[PDB]
Amino acid sequence: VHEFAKELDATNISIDKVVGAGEFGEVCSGRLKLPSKKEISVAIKTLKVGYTEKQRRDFLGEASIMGQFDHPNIIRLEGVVTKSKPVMIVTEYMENGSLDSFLRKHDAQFTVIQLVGMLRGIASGMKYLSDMGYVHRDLAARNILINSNLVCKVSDFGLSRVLKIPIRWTSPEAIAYRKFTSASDVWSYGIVLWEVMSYGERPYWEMSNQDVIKAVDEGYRLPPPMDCPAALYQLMLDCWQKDRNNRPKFEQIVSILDKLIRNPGSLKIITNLLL
Ligand SMILES: CCCCn1c(-c2c(C)ccc3[nH]ncc23)cn2c3c(=O)[nH]c(=O)n(C)c3nc12
Repeated sequence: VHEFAKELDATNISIDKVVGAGEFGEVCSGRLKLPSKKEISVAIKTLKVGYTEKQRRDFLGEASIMGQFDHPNIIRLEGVVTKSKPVMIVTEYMENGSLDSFLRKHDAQFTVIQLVGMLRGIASGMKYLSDMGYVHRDLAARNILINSNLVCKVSDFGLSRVLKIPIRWTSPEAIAYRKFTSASDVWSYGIVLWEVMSYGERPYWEMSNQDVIKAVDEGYRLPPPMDCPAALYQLMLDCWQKDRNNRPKFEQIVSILDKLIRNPGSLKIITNLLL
């Protein structure tokens, strides 16, 4: 674990607020003093008191993975505290929290270009993740964090693996026989793209799991979010191709969004499951 995660000294960490509760213990905010004396805001995940040895391994397991990525669109690990208690994972602070809950508070309040900027960041981070040989397997708006400048970053590597499961975000073939590839992450990205353009609407609403699985398999797809640019809806559909080999690669997705960011006059054509 200390291969990719530097041990931090607890005296350099101030805790200034309990901000949430994770799968493993509280999540807080605070500050970290770096060796250069610079002070930065950080998110701090704590491991619950009474943790079993297993929980400790899983908890720090996420840090070992996170510590492998250094990219502007992947949550940055600052380090871990293990030589004292509570055990902690320290990451950069994202002032605007989870992307889905953020967008829900701002229904229709952003411009197409702003939403596309968010989406470009996510794709860029996923491009790097897939470049590194990892499948995320849990790519969803709730696992994207957004900072004070609207920069979006991939997080939560709990289910991530080198090359249970959230049914709504998982590709047909991964649901069918656990075929997880980068192309199954591209499927998830398509769902994320839908979440963004829908400002945090839940994928497939409250349909039963059984029906989500069946409908998608039969070729049904989420419908165009209100006022969704045709270009972006078609990108969802491309991400949701039945043949995984026909989905774009994250590199192509980045390229597509980069173009849309340029001529927003592309975005002027505007568009129950669709067959
Ligand atoms: C996907 C989010 C899981 C919990 N987590 C982590 C985090 C931490 C601290 C350690 C490992 C992690 N893996 N993935 C995230 C993560 C950092 N943050 C923040 C945050 O920085 N700002 C905020 O406003 N909120 C709400 C935050 N919530 C978290």
